[PDB]
Amino acid sequence: WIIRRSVANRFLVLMGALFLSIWGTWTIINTPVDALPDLSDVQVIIKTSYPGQAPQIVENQVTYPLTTTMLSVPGAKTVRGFSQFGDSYVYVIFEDGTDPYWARSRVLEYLNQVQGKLPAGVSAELGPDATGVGWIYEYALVDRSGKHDLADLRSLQDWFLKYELKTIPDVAEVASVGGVVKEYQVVIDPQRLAQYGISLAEVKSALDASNQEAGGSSIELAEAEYMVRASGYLQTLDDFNHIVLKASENGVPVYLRDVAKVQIGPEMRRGIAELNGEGEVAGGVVILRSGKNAREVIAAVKDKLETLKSSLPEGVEIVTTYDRSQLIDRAIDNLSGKLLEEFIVVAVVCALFLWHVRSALVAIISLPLGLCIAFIVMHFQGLNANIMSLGGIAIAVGAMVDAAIVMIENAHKRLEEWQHQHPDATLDNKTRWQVITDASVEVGPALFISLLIITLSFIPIFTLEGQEGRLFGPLAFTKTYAMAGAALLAIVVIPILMGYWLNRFLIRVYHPLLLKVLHWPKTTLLVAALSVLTVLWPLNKVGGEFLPQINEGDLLYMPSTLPGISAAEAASMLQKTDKLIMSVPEVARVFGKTGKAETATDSAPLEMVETTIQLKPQEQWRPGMTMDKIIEELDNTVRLPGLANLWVPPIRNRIDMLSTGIKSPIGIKVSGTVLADIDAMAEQIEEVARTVPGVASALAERLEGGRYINVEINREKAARYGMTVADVQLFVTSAVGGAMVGETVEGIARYPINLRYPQSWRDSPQALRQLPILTPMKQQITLADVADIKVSTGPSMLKTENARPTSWIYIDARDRDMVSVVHDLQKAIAEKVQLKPGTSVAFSGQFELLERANHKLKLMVPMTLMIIFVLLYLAFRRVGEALLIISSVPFALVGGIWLLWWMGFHLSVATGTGFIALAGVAAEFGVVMLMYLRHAIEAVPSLNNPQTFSEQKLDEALYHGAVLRVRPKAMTVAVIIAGLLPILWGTGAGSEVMSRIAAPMIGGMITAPLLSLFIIPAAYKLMWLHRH
Amino acid sequence: ASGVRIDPTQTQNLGVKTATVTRGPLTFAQSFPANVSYNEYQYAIVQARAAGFIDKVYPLTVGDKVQKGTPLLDLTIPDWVEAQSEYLLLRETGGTATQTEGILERLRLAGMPEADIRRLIATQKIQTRFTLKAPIDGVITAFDLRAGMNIAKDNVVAKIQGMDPVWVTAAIPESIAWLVKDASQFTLTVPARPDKTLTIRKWTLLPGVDAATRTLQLRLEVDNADEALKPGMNAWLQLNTASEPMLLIPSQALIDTGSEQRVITVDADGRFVPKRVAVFQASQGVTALRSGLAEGEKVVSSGLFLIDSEANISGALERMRSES
Amino acid sequence: ASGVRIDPTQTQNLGVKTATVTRGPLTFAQSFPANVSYNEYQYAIVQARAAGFIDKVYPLTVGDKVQKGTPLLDLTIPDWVEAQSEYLLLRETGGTATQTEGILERLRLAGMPEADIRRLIATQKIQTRFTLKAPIDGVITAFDLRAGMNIAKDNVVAKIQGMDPVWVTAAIPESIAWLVKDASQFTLTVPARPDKTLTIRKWTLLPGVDAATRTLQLRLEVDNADEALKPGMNAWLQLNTASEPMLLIPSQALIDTGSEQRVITVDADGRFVPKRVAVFQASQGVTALRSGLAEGEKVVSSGLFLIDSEANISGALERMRS
Ligand SMILES: [Cu+2]
Repeated sequence: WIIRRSVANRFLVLMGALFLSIWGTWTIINTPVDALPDLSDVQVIIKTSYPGQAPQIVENQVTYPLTTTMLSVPGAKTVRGFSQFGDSYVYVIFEDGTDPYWARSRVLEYLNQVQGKLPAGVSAELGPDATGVGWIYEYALVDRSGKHDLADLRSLQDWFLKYELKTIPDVAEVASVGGVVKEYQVVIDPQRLAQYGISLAEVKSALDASNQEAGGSSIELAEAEYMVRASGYLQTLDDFNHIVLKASENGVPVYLRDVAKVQIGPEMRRGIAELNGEGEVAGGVVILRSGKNAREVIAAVKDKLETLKSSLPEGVEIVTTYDRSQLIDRAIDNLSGKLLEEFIVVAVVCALFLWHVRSALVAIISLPLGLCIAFIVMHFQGLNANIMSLGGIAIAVGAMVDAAIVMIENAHKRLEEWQHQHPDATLDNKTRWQVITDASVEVGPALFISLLIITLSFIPIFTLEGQEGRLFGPLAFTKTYAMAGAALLAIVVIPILMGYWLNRFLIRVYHPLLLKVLHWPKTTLLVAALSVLTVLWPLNKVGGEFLPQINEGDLLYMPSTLPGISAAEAASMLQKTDKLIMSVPEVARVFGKTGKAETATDSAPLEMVETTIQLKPQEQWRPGMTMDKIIEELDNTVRLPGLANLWVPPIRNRIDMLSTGIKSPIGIKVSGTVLADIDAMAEQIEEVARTVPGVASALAERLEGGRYINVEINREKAARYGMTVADVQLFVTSAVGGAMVGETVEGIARYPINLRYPQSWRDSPQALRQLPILTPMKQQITLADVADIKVSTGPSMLKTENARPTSWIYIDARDRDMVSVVHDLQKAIAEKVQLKPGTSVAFSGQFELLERANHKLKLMVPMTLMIIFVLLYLAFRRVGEALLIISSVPFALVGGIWLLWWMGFHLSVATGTGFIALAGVAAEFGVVMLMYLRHAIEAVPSLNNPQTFSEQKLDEALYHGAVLRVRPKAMTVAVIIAGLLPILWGTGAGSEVMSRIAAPMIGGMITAPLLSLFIIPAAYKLMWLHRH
Repeated sequence: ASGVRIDPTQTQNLGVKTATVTRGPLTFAQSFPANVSYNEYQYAIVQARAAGFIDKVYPLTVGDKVQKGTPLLDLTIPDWVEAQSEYLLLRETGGTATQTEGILERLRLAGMPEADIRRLIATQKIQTRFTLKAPIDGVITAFDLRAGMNIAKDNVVAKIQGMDPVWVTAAIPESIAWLVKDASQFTLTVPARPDKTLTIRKWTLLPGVDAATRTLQLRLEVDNADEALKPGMNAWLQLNTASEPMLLIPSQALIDTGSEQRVITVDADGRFVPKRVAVFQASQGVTALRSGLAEGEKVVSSGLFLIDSEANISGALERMRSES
Repeated sequence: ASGVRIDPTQTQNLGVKTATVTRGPLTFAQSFPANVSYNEYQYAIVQARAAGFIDKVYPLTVGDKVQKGTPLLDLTIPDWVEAQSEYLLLRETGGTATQTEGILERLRLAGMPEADIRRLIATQKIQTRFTLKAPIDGVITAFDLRAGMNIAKDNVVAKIQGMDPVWVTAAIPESIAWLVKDASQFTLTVPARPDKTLTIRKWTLLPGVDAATRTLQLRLEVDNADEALKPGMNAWLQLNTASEPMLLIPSQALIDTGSEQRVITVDADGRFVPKRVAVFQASQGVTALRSGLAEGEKVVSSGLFLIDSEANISGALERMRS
């Protein structure tokens, strides 16, 4: 075919690979780099602050009508909902491929037509460009000198760092976390309001007119423009104190300082941050734009900090609590090292089989070029250098040379004939020209098509919808890129390069059991199918997991607790836990967090905690300590009553939340239209889940465990004193509550101002009943005179998903395998827990992800077999031929299973991939095996058979085909198993998934050839007899 | 087996603290606003005994403090002359002592002050010009007679109000009424004088409530010899009141879910066991139960929540309810 | 089942902002609102000694400045006529030298002015027309009689109050009664006159404070010969002073509830230990303590260690000791 038009292009093709190598060495250095192919789902959130209003009224009015005007949005997968106290979180997730920014602009116009069907004081705030997974850099601000405090640090963070960082490109948002926002607290004396005859309402009003500036236009003096500026900003405590409330004719006024003390104090603390269980601190998380480079940004951040490390107030040091750049480095500085393994190993192994230095060099220059073509393609494509993109350029390295050697081999022996018929001392350039080309032509069709096979039989993987398709997608692209590259190049350069430039003691161990296989060939096939069934058994033992448990240097610790906890107590609980975590000698830093950080990405209650755990270098752990053995001491050392604790990877979780929302690997969703029912169903499942053989934690967040002190105002009682429902409430919100009334304007910054009675008056329900009230008519009463105050229980966090209430059960199993527990749960649940009417129960988390992948994989196997069927049919044209190879691949699959069992691995989409690619390599072996047998029939001895039968001639054509393969095979099944062997053993940062995807092949690459050395042959002598 | 067991090393890390159930009265505490005002038993309103005109008006206006004796003004009262010259001429023609006494009597019960009469007898001279002086120590709150005027009976030359045993009246909201009882303990403080510890001589709960404000009036008489308590000053009155002897526990130790209230009892072995109690009242950091416990019993106060949670999750709570 | 232990008490080792208890003075610097008014020791209400009718009233009215002697009005009083005859008769018939002093003294008790009696003896003619003059220099703040009217003894022909030693009264907040009692000197300043500003060293603190605006009343006299400071003018009373040495601590250091003020002190080891104190009074961002701390103790200047929302102070402070 094309090999003919190849040699003619002997010249400018050489420079075509020279400028390809020098341009392939440039693109490689300047390729973006990450740890994984961004696996996050496209989302757009809508945070709203409906101040005061209880959860229920927040749901019905501000939240519900949003998830229903969002669900019916073009390309919306699912919409989750969050109705906390004074906070509304609408989560809108879109379907695969849906342009993020498109969805954004859609949410905006939808937000325009619902901005009206919402309460007056509400404004739907649009979230950031990034998601929770965009949490790259995290740091805490500490000052041991004491010169600065939590207030000063937060201010430093909000008004300096946050600004010096947000201007870093590709950064979507720099959120602050923890610390203290200084608040101007005007604490009012209920008594002085009576003594001075000034009402609360009057105070608020006065304050609301003592803190602004005014423009008096301009005035022309000396032909110049003089601007009339009027002061009036509230910038001193005295300015607060001398706020006029009341003035007599005498000219003697009554200032705010007469009925209140103006003191500086903390504001409502949203979230809380604690470091190493020995200090509460402020900090900030750097959140990276949706699809931008995670590493490229961290570096720009570090240097930006070193620029500020001098301009920081003497005493403030920036400790770092989470650095994703470190995992990046330990991931890329591993896939690189493993590409050096297979490279030098395959080259050396092909050097011990090929005696010639220039012969090996030809199959050696087959990698540097197969490399370049893979890169210069990814740049055009739009692919960065991550573990799953290099893992593809690593899983494929074995066949790249398998494209070069199988050609070279046929020329090594095709040159041994011209020497045995012709002399040995006369040869020229044209006589050394013909020999190599002839050999390349005979192996031209078989290989190129079989490499078009390996890359098309593997094509079906692209159909993997969503996260896994985002994972193995790049690996799919990269494997195909480098394969098609080492295939199209093997017919353009390889032949010319090879033209320019103990095998005994295995052929003696092979044929004894080969000539033996020709003892009633039929029987050997049956015992082979029988071995396939014995090799089928191991399946039962192996476990099931959506993906290998990848190990990052750090890990998040979230312990779930009942709904009611108080902020102060949660903060206490937090620091306590930190000190325990810091007790274990493998962890270097502990960055605890309760509540949320200043970002719509984090909507966590103070009752829920997530602490980032940094671990000392993997080479400092105690003797026989593993990541799993570490967590054991953690889950055994860190544990307080009424608290269930879950341990996860940082990155994994932010993605586990964006795809489903569950924190844990295992989770159960109990949706319902009556909270009392779903909460009843969540508790029962919580009890059954904790009796399963391999569970550690089981807690289902309640849906109405919130405590209430409600002030049921009496209209008639209030009217007595000429008070409206509104007038009474003013005390609830501002007197009793810390309601904000304004904010100071301090330069670029801004701080809140609030009115409130001293704590003692609002200490307890009893207290609220004797809450001093100065009525409009200057009468002195207590709050209970116009209202009843009752304690009650109710909703704590109205959670919705598709506008349907739901509770999540967080299960923590890590000693067993996922699929085992999830099934043992399906059995435990669906037998002991009788479902109630309007209550639904369904598993989620990573299991819901396995059922999406397995439905794809099962509708992805037939089609990969149909393509293999047509590639065998196009190159051989024989039905029975194709059939025989299609029936041979199962043997390769079977062998790969034992290695999983031995290695103790599990069934993953990682492993599942290894088998699809393994089958593509099995049929790659199956064909190059047949071409030796079929062309053994083209010879004269086998031309004698169709004319007249011969029991001797048929066995000799097979014996010659067997020898015609033991050389190729010994190379193919060498470079593959030997090249893939390095990236097999677990140990390695990210290798966790690159081995699960390698074992299937390696294990199958042993019994695929070893078996298909006797199967296919003893079936071509049993299929040749039929037609005759 | 009601209750729930918990590894002590966890409770210790939780920093669990426990309190012991006792019995006694619950000291109610509450603060009310009060006014420093004049003593209304030190009330003098000087009025002329008879008509005349003002000769002298001493340096004195409304707002000044006058000591008992301070001269207010000088006036000429002629009404008593006819009866005086009749006495002095009888003194000439030596009349009977009874004829004399009878004239110094028509003088007495006709206005003339005893002191000015004692002066008539001592000088045998007709008294015409008189000096009106402050009858008591106090502050002048009214002064309607200046120089150049005529004075009348109904005219008020000086309203003098005292403030030594100074009054301080506190306003208690009517609904609370019950909190102030006989045995109640009071303590005063005046913002103007943070350095002065006041002494309450006695107190009274007036018979009626101020309709203008809907508050009962509580009057305190307070030693004020140094005159540090000027009328008009704000004064804060804090009262304490013992209640009926009740079971007493700390307030952090009590859980209330609006339909039931309970506390976590620490067993003899350490087994945390929840128990239903009935609250009666609570104030100043301590709640009083009407029933549900027994003096001696321990009750958790620190780490209460988590322990209640653990006791809730372990079905101990649902057990506590179904056993009784 | 780990026997591993941990300190449950709250902890803060990542730096704390501390200050030390210092014995010193509370410094003050305030401007009291004051007013200029008439001298109420220069008062005069002119009434007739006996009823009659106004013959003529001189060009005068309220708001006018009069000096002693300024004629107010002329009136006819026919109450002393009957007796004036009785006297003049004692002259035509040489009555006793004491019968005359009699009629002449009953006449002065009758109300007839000492000067109008002399004009009787001199002219030897009965007096019916009299003229009332201003008794003192001052301003006519009232003038109730005009021409064509009659007159009674309750009527007021002139309410004349002066202002040479003019009065100024300042309203000092109840709060600093403990301080102003032992004041040294105030500095008077009136907006109407930037040149009439002067130091005041003698004043009188009244025994009563105003209720509407809970304020002490401080009155002082000022020389006003040139009639500069007119009554009705605003004025300011400045006070720069410092209190007796007391235990001082930063204001942000005192954690005060509605009934419980206290401060968190850093001991010799650096451990947080909350103590109950008693506050006297603050000034300029620094409160003075009556009792609770020692002179030199360390105390953290922050109520910023308890979440505002609802860090139940009692509970939160207890989490720091054990
Ligand atoms: Cu979470």
